[PDB]
Amino acid sequence: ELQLGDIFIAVKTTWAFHRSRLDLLLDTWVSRIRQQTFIFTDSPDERLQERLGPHLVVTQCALSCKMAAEFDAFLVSGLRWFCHVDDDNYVNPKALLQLLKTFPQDRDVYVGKPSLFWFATGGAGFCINRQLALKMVPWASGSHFVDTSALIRLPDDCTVGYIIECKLGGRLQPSPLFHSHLETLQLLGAAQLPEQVTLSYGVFEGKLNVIKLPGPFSHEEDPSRFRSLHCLLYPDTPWCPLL
Ligand SMILES: O=c1ccn([C@@H]2O[C@H](COP(=O)(O)OP(=O)(O)O)[C@@H](O)[C@H]2O)c(=O)[nH]1
Ligand SMILES: [K+]
Ligand SMILES: [Mn+2]
Repeated sequence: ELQLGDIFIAVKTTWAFHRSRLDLLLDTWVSRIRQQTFIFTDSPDERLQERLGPHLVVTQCALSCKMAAEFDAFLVSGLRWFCHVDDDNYVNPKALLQLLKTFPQDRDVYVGKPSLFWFATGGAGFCINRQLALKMVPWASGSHFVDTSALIRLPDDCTVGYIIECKLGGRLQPSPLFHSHLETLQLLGAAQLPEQVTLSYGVFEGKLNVIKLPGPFSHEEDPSRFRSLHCLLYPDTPWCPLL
């Protein structure tokens, strides 16, 4: 009974990455789940506002103010599930939906890839359902009637985890399906790739960490491998090459 319509996907970006990162996501995974996808940025953009309308949220800025903006928008949506990703993440919404279907519908869930209290690495993507997110509000909002002294010098992903685990007695559910680029991604190939919820690209430990796909785009045309991934997942896409 859970549908794609029940999911609110929030992407964090910034103006300086509109051309270099965001356009890549719009041609790719965001094109398959645009109704559920919200891009949070810090400056307007003609191309994006064209392709996105109210799905481009430009913020004019406990949690950072783009992250607060994502949570507030999610809560206003009324949707059951919040999933946050960065602008170097690829999301497979069909894999996402199947993971989310796996949770009891009346329990608080926080799911993602653990990191060190436990927390879900922001760069791998993570999801929270509405009933948990509503319990987080007093801390997430920086309210004067909770202790947020521990929270002020934590990054957003650790803050989310701290609120959930240390303030609300909750637990991160780990999933191996979420991936950041703080991870040797080259250990995921065309066999594992369609089952993953998120993939990533980026430099880590002096290396450009990317998924292992031979094509169909060259590394020079598609250094992230996201276009190639996208073509693997949706071979009907007319701009896909052969190899
Ligand atoms: O000034 C900035 C720099 C980065 N980002 C966002 O923060 C996330 C991580 O950025 P990046 O991948 O460059 O940082 P890193 O992975 O090195 O931590 C991405 O969603 C970016 O869009 C941002 O909102 N403002
Ligand atoms: K914080
Ligand atoms: Mn990154």
